Amino acid sequence: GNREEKILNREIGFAIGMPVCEFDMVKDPEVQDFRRNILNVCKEAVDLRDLNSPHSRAMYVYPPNVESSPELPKHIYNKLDKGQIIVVIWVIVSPNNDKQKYTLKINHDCVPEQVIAEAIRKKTRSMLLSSEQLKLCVLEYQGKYILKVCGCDEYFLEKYPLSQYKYIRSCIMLGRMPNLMLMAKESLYSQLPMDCFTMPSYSRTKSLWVINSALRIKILCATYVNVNDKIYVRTGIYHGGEPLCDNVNTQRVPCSNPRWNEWLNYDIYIPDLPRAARLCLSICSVKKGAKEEHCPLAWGNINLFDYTDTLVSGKMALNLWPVPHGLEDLLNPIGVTGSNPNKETPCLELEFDWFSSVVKFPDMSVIEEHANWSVSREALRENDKEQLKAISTRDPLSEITEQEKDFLWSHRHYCVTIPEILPKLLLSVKWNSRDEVAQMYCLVKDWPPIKPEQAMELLDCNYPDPMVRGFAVRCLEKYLTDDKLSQYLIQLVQVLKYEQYLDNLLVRFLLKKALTNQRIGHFFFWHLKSEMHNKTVSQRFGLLLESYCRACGMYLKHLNRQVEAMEKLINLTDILKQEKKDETQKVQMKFLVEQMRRPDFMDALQGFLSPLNPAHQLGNLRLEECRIMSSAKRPLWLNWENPDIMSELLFQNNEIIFKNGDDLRQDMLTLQIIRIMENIWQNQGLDLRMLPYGCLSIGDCVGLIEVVRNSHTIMQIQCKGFNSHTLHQWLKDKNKGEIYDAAIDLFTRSCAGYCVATFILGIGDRHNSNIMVKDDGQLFHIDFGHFLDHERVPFVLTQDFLIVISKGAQECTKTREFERFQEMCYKAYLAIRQHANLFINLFSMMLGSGMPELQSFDDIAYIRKTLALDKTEQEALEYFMKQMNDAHHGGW
Amino acid sequence: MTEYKLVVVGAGGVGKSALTIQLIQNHFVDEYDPTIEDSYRKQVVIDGETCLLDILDTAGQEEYSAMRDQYMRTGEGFLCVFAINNTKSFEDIHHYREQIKRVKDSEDVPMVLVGNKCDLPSRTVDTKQAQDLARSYGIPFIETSAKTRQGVDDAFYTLVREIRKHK
Ligand SMILES: CC(C)(C)OC(=O)NCCOCCOc1ccccc1-c1nnc(Nc2ccc(CC(N)=O)cc2F)c2ccsc12
Ligand SMILES: Nc1nc2c(ncn2[C@@H]2O[C@H](COP(=O)(O)OP(=O)(O)NP(=O)(O)O)[C@@H](O)[C@H]2O)c(=O)[nH]1
Ligand SMILES: [Mg+2]
Ligand SMILES: [Mg+2]
Repeated sequence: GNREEKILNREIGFAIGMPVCEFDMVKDPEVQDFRRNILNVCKEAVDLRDLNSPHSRAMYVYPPNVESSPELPKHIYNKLDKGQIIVVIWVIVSPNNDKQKYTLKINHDCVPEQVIAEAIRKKTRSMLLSSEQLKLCVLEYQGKYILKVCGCDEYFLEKYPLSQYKYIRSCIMLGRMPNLMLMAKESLYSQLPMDCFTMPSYSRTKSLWVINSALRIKILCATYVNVNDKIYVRTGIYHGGEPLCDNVNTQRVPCSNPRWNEWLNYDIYIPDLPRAARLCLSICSVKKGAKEEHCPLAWGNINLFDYTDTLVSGKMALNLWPVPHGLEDLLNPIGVTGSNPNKETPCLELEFDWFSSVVKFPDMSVIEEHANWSVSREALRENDKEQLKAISTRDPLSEITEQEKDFLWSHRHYCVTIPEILPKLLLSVKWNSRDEVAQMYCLVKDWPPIKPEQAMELLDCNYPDPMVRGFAVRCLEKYLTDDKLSQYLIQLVQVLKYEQYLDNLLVRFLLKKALTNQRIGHFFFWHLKSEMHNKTVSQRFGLLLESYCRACGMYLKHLNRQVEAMEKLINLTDILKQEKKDETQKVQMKFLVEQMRRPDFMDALQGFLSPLNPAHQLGNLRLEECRIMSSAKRPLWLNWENPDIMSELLFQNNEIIFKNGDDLRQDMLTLQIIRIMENIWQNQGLDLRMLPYGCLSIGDCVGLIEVVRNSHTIMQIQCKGFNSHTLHQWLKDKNKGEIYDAAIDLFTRSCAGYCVATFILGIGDRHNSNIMVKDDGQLFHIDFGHFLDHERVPFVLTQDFLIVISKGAQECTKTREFERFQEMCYKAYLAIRQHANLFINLFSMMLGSGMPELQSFDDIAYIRKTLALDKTEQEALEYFMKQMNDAHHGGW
Repeated sequence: MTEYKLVVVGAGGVGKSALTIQLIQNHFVDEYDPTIEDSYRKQVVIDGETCLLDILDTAGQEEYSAMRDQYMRTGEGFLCVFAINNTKSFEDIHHYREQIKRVKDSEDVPMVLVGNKCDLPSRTVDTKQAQDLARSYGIPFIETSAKTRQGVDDAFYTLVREIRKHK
């Protein structure tokens, strides 16, 4: 009703792509209760921004892009001059905004304030007016300035060690000299917006175990079925992905008149239903001289309990979803719960048992008493201690036998000393037994915390119990840093689709961190916006996007500029394909420049933040440099202007590829894993440099790709003038002098990294157009279309690569340098094998995502074969010899 | 407005930073603070032509000799400064000129030879032996003193006029 709220409601509608008035039309009480109760998370987060204003606001808008640990590995410190770093400090003279500079040599331990204090002393010595300059200048002007990265909007606002900042860290590794800009604190605090957050206007019995009966569900009839034999419905009570009893069907009925009126009894007692028990049903069909074929037409899942802990009862009806791409079974238990909003779909009318009172799930006051009764009714070896620890180290997808499950459950009280055994102990619990679930609830209530990378396992599809997931969120709320949250943010968004209720504990943790870290909330916005087209998650993500847009502050205007800029690029590339897809690229460009010279498009594509990196400002669109690339789905090479006051000190033009036609979710996941593999290698001595370039899906098969400069394809180098010695001669010509061995070193190290990574992940077959080299010798791959299954080695090192590795010898297979190469491939392989538990989890958290290569755990099991998890560490290294020998036809 | 990219090179301790500080703020400094690479700028009218001076101070120590290839590529003119007391500064000033003539393949590049520390009443380098080196290089030669402002204006102004001749 407020005048300002009507404006904000329209601004949220543009950002999320749908009017917020549709949220008011929802009659579901779970939706309206979510819109209300989620608001206290906004108040707490806004109160955090205003706690130490204006510093707390600056930390929100410009959070420090810092590393995870201040400790530097050995090879990183050796690149420092006696433990010191040379930094270029720039300054802007006020009249004509032209820049002068100081170059300082300081220790890497220095905080940003100490770097400024060194720069203050450098100036005070030049001016011969001394007196006691330390009495005032060193302390009066110390806190009046802050350091800023030249070329982008990154500030050093917090007293971290300078080398811990990500920009300074890479400059040490890449040898470049950091260029920083001093600006006044008063100038930055004058740009900060006003926080005007107000509450929206819409902010103003029998126990389950006291019922002796079997679980039965009635199937009345089905409406709106499409004709092209006989059909039937197939149901099953699931606890996540594991069934609690045998799936039951209804007797076959011809599709002409689909009506059953048939009760379905299940092999489960009502008091034994767990908290997260779900009903998974689907409508299947059968199809003289040929074998009958069963095919699911539609599917739908139902929560046995609602968000008020009340057992569902009475007559009910739900509209079923279309079958996803190539289902393996007749049911879809991993699918989302709820009815299809599109009422023009097969509607199935059901009926549940109605008991005289409202049946609710017992509170933990009753569950605790039942556990003490079961543990008292039952009424310290050391050899078993060794076996228990041996089970903890098993990979998540390792086969746990029935004997080991019964062995884990007997020592469940001794498992608290080894807290990382919890995921194996939970999978050894009969969740269809209230006697075990009660005792397990008591163990989870007091279970010790574990590492964040371990707690994420308890958030995938295998652990649907709220008490299990509530423990995992508490471990993230205490141990998960903002750095690792940005890293694993793609996974943590997908596991929101596993929570059976909109108002859960994982969403309150992500929403609060998004409203506290603007860099977190930026990608948290795009990860949710990219799936609003998916009508299975449009309601969940839409309500969450609305609460974020209603509390993110002034950043909503910046997000709207990004949304409108992408909509223009989407509409243009759509009509480009819809009308000029067969026309020649020459006439495609003359159509492109006419649409881009339009006034409405010109200002819409200028003056906004880069979705790949919100610290990158995009200025004027250089039409002269924009072009349609020579790929299949007409990618757009877009060139922008960097409008920073010192753009030339970093890069003067920003190049981004806009793709419209290909799915970029697989490329995001592969690039995320490559970045972690490089982080694992660097954190223990291995200096293997990868290139996890930027990528971000912003919608249905549309996204952005970061452009890497000074890079050419090996086909583009071989055509410069199919000779194997053409590659080595170009690196020698591009790197002549004492920089030759450095370019050779950077090549073989980057070659070994992508050789081990592509084999373990099993990416698409590399060819002469998927392998690129930079000017300094750095090698990397592009176009990670597929992974996993389709023992194949994709990056087969040809003789062209083997020559430059050994610095161009007569026999590239027998060289002292080639022995150093495979020695790095052996260390990198065993390095990923130690952290193999983390990588298996990242794929299992992405199963809920609709990704073609990730459908079942059988796809994830491919990494168990390439890592040889069922073998010893000596056998696994000998398994990697299949790459150095069978694939290369000689080696090892 | 025209801008001139001047570079000041030389050995360590020859007083190449005090010459620039004496130009902008007319302040003389005695505390030897070794410089890595600082940049200054100040406009002034020369020969009736208002212009901008993009002065870049370099490092006299051989520790940061790797950065020489960069500022010797963007510099329009050069101000070769040697210490009159330090005989070595007059010796390795040859290595600076030949290194400039290597990056910039042109033999004739804008450059003037400056003899700082002339106020010190203990001259070690002959006053006339620098002209034959300046005549062999084909460049002017000025004797300057950062402590008394003597000729520090003319030495910088002569280099600005020297860049005008190389076009
Ligand atoms: C300590 C206080 C705050 C009293 O000193 C100032 O008021 N400083 C000047 C204003 O700059 C704004 C504030 O800058 C600073 C703030 C804190 C510490 C150091 C500086 C700083 N100062 N001067 C730098 N170069 C520089 C040389 C020569 C000239 C003079 C010229 N006509 O050529 C002008 C110049 F700018 C450089 C280069 C890199 S940092 C820096
Ligand atoms: N007597 C006298 N001393 C001078 C003169 N010019 C500089 N000095 C002195 O020489 C010393 C070094 O001067 P500075 O300008 O820092 O030398 P630089 O050539 O820049 N050294 P670097 O490049 O290694 O930093 C200081 O003690 C300074 O006072 C001059 O004309 N006369
Ligand atoms: Mg770029
Ligand atoms: Mg100096």
